[PDB]
Amino acid sequence: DHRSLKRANLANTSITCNDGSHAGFYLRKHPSSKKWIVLLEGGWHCFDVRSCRSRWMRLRHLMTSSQWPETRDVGGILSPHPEENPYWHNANHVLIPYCSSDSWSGTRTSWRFMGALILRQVIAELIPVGLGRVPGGELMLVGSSAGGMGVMLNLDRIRDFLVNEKKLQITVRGVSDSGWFLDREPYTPAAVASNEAVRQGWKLWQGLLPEECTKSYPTEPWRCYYGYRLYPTLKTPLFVFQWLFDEAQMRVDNVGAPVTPQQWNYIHEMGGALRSSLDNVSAVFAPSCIGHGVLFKRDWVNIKIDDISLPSALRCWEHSTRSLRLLERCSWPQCNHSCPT
Repeated sequence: DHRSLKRANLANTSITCNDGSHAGFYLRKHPSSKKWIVLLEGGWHCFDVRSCRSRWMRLRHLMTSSQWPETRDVGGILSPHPEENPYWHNANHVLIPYCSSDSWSGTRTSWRFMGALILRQVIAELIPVGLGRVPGGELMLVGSSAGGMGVMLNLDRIRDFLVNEKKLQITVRGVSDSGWFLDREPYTPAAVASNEAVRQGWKLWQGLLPEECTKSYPTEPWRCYYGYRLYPTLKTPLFVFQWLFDEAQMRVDNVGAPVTPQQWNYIHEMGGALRSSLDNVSAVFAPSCIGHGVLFKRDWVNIKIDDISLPSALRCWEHSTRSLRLLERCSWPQCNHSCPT
């Protein structure tokens, strides 16, 4: 199955990207495997008129399906080559592009925000094509950045859809890559407070949050857009990959391109808060490197912690969750021999 992933459409035509164009996915069916990797594409999001207008001027393709090619190649965990994907090269592979600008949480029908609806529809569409058709199947829902949040917000819903409504005999797991953000004091004041944007997003998107998390923040459910608040109520196994000096957290923290020691020291502390915010997490791989995203990259085999590579840690976690904390032990940017480029 070395061939590319192939575009497919959704039956329910009322499920749409931001601009009204139809959504869908890419598929590479494997002739015999019962394992599925479903990868949610990432980006950022837009939460009001100005930001959405601007995203439509600066990033049209993430709000519409018109520019989409008929096929996609994706490396890392959706690669069909064993050198690049030593444990999942022979599974069924699905890519869901991100055209809803809502961290895969929207249910609203100048724009539409159907993220959570898109995801539930794609999963519905995979059943007739073999997903959990045979007992002993497995679904790994994985995503990067906003895709990471997409996974955490829907993972419990999807397991409960498939194991309970649909009564399939399937093990369901999630992986969030680089989607674990913090609400903290920025380096310099920015136009809007982190928490106010999340609140507007929730309302604009009509965001569908998980109930067990919503119960623990009943005054303000939008808190569940943060990894570290979502996680303690999450029941389905979730593997968290996080660059301890993540670039997207730096943009959020409004640090600018670091050329001063005050900026670099703010970054050093930003890694320490990230690290601590992962205190609770049972399965985690967090190297002290500058970066954003990893699961889709050919380099994903190369990053190690204590000589344990990411695919190898992920494989071990799969083994032991058929029914694992690796944080870098030095604390400064680029102290890992194997940091990328």
